Amino acid sequence: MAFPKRLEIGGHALVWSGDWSAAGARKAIAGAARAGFDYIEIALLDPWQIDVALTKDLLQEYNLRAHASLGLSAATDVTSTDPAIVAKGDELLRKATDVLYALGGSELCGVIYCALGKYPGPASRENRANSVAAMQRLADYAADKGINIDLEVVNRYETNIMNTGLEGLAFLDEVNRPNAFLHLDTYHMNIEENGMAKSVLAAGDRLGYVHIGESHRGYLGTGNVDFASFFAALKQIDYRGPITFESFSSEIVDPKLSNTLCVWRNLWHDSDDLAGKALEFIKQRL
Amino acid sequence: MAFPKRLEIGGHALVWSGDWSAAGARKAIAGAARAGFDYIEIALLDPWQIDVALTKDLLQEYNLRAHASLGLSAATDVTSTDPAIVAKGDELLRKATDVLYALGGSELCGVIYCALGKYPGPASRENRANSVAAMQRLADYAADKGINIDLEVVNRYETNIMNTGLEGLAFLDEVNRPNAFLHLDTYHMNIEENGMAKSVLAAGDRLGYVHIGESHRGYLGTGNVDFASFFAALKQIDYRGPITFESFSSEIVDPKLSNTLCVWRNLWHDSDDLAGKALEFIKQRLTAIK
Ligand SMILES: O=C(CO)[C@@H](O)[C@H](O)[C@H](O)CO
Ligand SMILES: O=C(CO)[C@@H](O)[C@H](O)[C@H](O)CO
Ligand SMILES: [Mn+2]
Ligand SMILES: [Mn+2]
Repeated sequence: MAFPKRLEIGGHALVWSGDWSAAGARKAIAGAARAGFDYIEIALLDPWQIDVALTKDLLQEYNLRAHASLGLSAATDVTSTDPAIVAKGDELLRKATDVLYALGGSELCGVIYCALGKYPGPASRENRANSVAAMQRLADYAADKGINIDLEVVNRYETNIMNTGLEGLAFLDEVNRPNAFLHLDTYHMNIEENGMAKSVLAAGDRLGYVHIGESHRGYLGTGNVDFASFFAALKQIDYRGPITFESFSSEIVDPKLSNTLCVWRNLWHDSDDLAGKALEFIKQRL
Repeated sequence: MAFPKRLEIGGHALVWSGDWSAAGARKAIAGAARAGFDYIEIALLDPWQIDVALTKDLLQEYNLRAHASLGLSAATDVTSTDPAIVAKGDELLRKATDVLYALGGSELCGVIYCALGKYPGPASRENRANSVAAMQRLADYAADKGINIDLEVVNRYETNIMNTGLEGLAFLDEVNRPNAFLHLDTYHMNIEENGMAKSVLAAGDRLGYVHIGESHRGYLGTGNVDFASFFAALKQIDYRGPITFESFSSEIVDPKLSNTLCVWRNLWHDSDDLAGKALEFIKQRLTAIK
């Protein structure tokens, strides 16, 4: 079975903090709460680094919910033809699920099905088969802990496995798990999709998670994304799931994410101004 | 001085051919000619590969003009803190210029100012200064051969040096050469620009070259690019320069370029259909009285 989802608006941690130190965690949770988000999305690329007790304390202090996203790396790539590397991926994904479970969360999303970043060539049948089997194992592990997994479709420079919602849905057909969902991100859609509606309408109840990012990943409404068409499509399918505002500036750097995402430019410096305008922007389109 | 530019529409070689063998050169030049393009843009990532005499004969046979684009690689990266790698870059750029000159061409464009692809971190002041100095030396070499150079602004995953038109213009001011121009590409703009007009309007006469690519680099008008604003901008600055249709499908693969551009998807397989529809699309928006 799937676990409950609700329409709720979140902020990604990199809007506020490049780390999850006591100070970094507080800055991000306080920032999301101040802006009036329902949840913070924690970037769990190293799930062993996060102090669960400290994080639970901060979420209670600020009356805030948490979901988690991550990308794997070459060392943890579940697409790998090296079985030791796939096993390191399974291990990281189980640890991320355990952290989310300890925080009382219900959603593990993002690039959980491969290494986030540049592949040297196209995926083989083996790469894909390895990824599908890894997401079956992860879905089954998460199901015991009341957690849905949401497979984020990202652009060609960030994966060779799935670059469109339609490809994502075909992948999910092969996974065939009730608690495995599609995750769409307007920034990635802006590059790869034939308009901003087709993949949402095709996905229907299988769309489990949404990222809102401008074309340049900066202030919403200052770039090229057709948000009107995207939000109309969400209304058509009566979408009732997480919507995270996601934005990257050289102002706030995570050394293990920011260089992978090639965030060379400062698109903003005022985290509170950006987040506050992002939430208002999203609520207006709902 | 700058060298003459004209409003002309071209097709990128990779629409037809992944190499420049006799058969490959003919397929691309015949293809560009059959679609009704004014010129072919030859990908010179390895300028020592080109049979110049064969290519000159083909361009004459089909009454077609040629421009050239390229990207450097790690071994030829003019941003490098290794002077030996910068020297290899200078040498490749000179050879590309020599090929274009022999073919009677006037435009060397694309990612001529760094290695095309993913950088592991942001560019240092030294990376940028090395690139600027290299583009000055290239501009001066090209100027003796009647050639303009056009620095192609590309997205964050393909360079760390310049990702917007506005960044391109500041870099170009540091180069300070009259035959050096900004080169904008709607595919890259779709990621990095605040709308499709700002950089064009800011560039004015400094815009020397244009690439037309859909958001996904497939059929024009099947993606997300606001071409209406882009072409409105070109009209407002009375743009008079090359406009190349550029498209990448796994159907046609240059091993030197296709994997760097992460072309994982086949968005087309009929070169003539893609190129014919692209020319129609571009012509309509150039004459579009709006
Ligand atoms: O869109 C992206 C990456 O481009 C993020 O959503 C990614 O999944 C990362 O894991 C965030 O933590
Ligand atoms: O836009 C691009 C690369 O994404 C091409 O135009 C590139 O500059 C190269 O010069 C092609 O040969
Ligand atoms: Mn995202
Ligand atoms: Mn281009």
